[PDB]
Amino acid sequence: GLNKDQKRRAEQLTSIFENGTTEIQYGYVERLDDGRGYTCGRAGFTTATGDALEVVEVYTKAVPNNKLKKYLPELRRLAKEESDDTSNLKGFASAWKSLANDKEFRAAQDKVNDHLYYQPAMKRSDNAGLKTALARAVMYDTVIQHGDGDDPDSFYALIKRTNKKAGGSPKDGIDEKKWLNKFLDVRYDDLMNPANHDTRDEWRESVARVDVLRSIAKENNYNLNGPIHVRSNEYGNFVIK
Repeated sequence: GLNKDQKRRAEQLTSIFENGTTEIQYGYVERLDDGRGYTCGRAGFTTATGDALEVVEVYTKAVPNNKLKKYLPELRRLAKEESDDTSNLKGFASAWKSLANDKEFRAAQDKVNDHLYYQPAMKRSDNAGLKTALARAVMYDTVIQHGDGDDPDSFYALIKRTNKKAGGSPKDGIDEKKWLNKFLDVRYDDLMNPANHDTRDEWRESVARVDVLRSIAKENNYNLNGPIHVRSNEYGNFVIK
């Protein structure tokens, strides 16, 4: 996977793309009008998909009868219905934010992020024969935004479309740097014109992350060494140690 420094750098890149800061935002909650209900915490866990539900389940197992327990029935129904409804979540956004610096709540987010996003990203990277830290970091960011579902905008859909355009994966012998450039092209196209119309506005405004990642490739920094300087018209300027 990613070593300690590389994984941190990958996460600070994602943090810029999600929240405009290298400091991971565990307390973030916002309705983006992308069909996903509330988008929450470090991974943008959403109430329509079930992943915010998973955070609250994990937190509730660790800390019974916490301030978010009462939201489980509605979070469960929203996941079942794949629903954008936030009208039955009064107080949820404030309660989530109030736990931004809580050790157990952050740990629950880290656990769900590891299980739903980091480990699947590293597994699919292994399946594709990816060897570079930068390519693995791109996969990690991709699954966080696109999800690991079966839909045409999903992480694995992008991998398969890239493999077809490139004539194979790096495991098949395709040059990994060329493959990753094609992957970034495929992801850009998906963000500009996703199959899911609900997410068009938000994803079109996120395409700059593709160029930030490509700029790392163009510096030939495939090991994701630091410091990294991000210079983005959309996001601003950042240093990542």
